[PDB]
Amino acid sequence: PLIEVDLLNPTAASEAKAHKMKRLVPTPNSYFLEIKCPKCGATTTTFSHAHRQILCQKCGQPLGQPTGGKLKLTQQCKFRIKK
Amino acid sequence: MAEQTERAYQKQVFHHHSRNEKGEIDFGNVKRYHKQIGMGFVTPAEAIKGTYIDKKCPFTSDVSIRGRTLSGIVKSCHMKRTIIVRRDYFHYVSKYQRYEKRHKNIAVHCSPAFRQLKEGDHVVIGQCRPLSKTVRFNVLKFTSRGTGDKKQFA
Amino acid sequence: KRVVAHTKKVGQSGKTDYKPRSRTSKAVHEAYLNEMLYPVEVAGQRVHATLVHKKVANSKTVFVAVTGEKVKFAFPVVA
Amino acid sequence: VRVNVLADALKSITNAEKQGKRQVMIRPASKVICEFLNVMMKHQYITDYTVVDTHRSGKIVVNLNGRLNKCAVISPRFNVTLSEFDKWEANLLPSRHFGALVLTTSYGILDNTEARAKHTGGRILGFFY
Amino acid sequence: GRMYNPGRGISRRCIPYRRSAPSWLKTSTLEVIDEMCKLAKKGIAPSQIGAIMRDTHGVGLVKSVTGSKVLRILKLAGLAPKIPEDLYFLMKRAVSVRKHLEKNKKDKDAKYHLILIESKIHRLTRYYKSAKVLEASFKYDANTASAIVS
RNA sequence: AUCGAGGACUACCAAGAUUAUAACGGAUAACGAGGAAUUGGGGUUCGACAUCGGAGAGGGAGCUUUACAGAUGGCUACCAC
RNA sequence: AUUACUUUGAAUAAAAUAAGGUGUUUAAAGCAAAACAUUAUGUUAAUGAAUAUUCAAGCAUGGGACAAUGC
RNA sequence: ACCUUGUUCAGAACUUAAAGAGAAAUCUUGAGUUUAUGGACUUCAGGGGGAGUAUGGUCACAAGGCUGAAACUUAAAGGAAU
Repeated sequence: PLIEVDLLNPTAASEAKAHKMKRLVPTPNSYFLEIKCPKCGATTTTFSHAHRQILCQKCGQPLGQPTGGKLKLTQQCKFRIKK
Repeated sequence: MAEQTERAYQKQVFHHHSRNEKGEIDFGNVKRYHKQIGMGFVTPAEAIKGTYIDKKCPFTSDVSIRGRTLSGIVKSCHMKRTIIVRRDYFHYVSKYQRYEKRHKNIAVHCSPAFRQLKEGDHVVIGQCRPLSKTVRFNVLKFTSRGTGDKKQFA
Repeated sequence: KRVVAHTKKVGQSGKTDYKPRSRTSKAVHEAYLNEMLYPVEVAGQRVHATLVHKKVANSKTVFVAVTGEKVKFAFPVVA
Repeated sequence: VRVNVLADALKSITNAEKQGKRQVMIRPASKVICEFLNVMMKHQYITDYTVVDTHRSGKIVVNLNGRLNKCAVISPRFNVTLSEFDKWEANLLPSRHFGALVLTTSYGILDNTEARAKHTGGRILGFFY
Repeated sequence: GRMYNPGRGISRRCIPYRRSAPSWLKTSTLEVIDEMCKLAKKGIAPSQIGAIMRDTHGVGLVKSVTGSKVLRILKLAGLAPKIPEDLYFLMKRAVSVRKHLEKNKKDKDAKYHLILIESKIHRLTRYYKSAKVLEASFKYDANTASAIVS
């Protein structure tokens, strides 16, 4: 670009827009989360971009469907980000 | 008993009878002659314990090891008591200021002391008197290397 | 406790000291740095080289704090 | 494929200065790349540089100040004897007072001036005006 | 770019800048090893074994927990397959294409891609022999691979 | 056998040796080198001929004397003079 | 641990090339002649250019950055 | 799903340039980073004809394909633009 920004201190917004690899220090866009079951109270921890059917550990209200890039959680499944 | 496979009787160059327990020359046996070659080369245990006979082995004969000393990789082990050693070196062409890869084959004599010597092994050779039309070197030590499903021993 | 072994160099002359790789200066200092920080975890590392009296000064700064090397531990500057 | 990382770095730096850019980024960092920059700093051709650690042979950011006309690497690093120095400078450098070669020697990576002082030759890396 | 066609994609994974296990992870190496051990006995590739742990057990990186890679773990337990996983899957595709080619003799694109696949096999087999993974007596043959791959 | 190593030659034994890093062949109006001409650097071309080494005495071949010769301003035989 | 690279050397026929001295009347040459001692005497037991080379190999030495075979 | 927008990855393209290059036409996802000449590797060319011809070798049922000169002749042949 003709106009140039600092290459050591990129903004929070600028790094978020960039590709997951083309950042200053590459970081994954994925995360680990747990899903409370609709059927029971147990929380099953799983990858954000899981590539298989996600079942509860108790039963199996299947909690997610793998769809080419991110888990398709059911509309009644609530999750939080595991930090 | 196993080394007497030729038409003549095989003897060492320096064959002498040992003394018996009573202190007199025992003509019923012959001492196994073994010498040590020079510049930092150890005599393999086979040249001491072994019963082979060779008149060109540097450890159990009167062949000397002279100044020239080289190294290489065993190429062929099909001929009896003889191997072919290949040396890979770089030749400098002055005009282009670049080296080019070259190779030369040296026919060297392999004594039966080195029994575990196969194709592809790294071998240190020394220069001796002409022992054949082309064989003018002798194997002094060898190190085994990786295998290629063709274990062609000497 | 960890030991940084001596190396052979090429012309050498001498012997080896059994270095595996866990006994390298890089690994030992990194192992000390991680173990020393423990609860804390290091997520950045930047080295700044500048001229000081005609000599280069590699100012290593362990960054994001969430042996013989002078380092400057600090948090994200703007995050 | 990336055969010479130093060639990639010096082409990035030269391209940045022709466009007047303030700072440039080099993705693969090496010891040799760092040594080449240190030689260029001692002659005050670049202000400074910083090295970020990405756990993957991290990146280098170099600050430029209107002074680096051209820094280029030299393909296969010829074995430069001490008597062949002035033959190389007469070919690669603009004059007898301006530029400096870079050589890798057993005493480190040094330019032609102090390698002559230390009385040692070696492979040639590159140059800069 | 790719080895055999002019395609150029950069679809990769991005390991985080944290070589240690995350704070929220509590399972020790004993559970990780045995869970991985049970999966190996079921006939699962090492690449798929790690994915199952990541998706189900939340162990996304095994080297961050146990300090050693999956293949090293499997070798210590002796459950590493004799034929390396990447080479095994390549010979599984060469067999499958060849079987289709027996009935469809006129398919000229399958003959081309079978040639590319077999060239890959001879590249991997040569490398693994220099790495001493495969004994020098190993050799890929069409009349033989149908049985071992099966 | 030779002054002597050695397939240099003989008897028996084995199947070996070289080759795309150019073997085996073909050409040279080719004796090799120190060197010579011209050259910013790199190079290109030449070297029968001062000096060092090799080979020859019209063509091969075989020998004598002697410490040294397969000698030819020594000998024998054949070919051309 | 070797090799390669690099720095110093060892050893290596002259002539030739470069180059040191020397008024062959200059010069190309030669390696002699003299400068002054008014020279037998004395410099003097006078000069011999250190004469340097020099590539591709070979031998030894200090360094291990860049490289190959490590194992 | 279809459609309108922000970001980003891959693909075939297009427009502008007082800039870079080139003999110019033009090129810009290069034909740029080259007398400030060196990122890695392979193939090909040496004025126009004779001529991809003759001969030799090899492949093919054949037409032909691959390799491939010399004698001689000639101050031009050719490229982009006004």
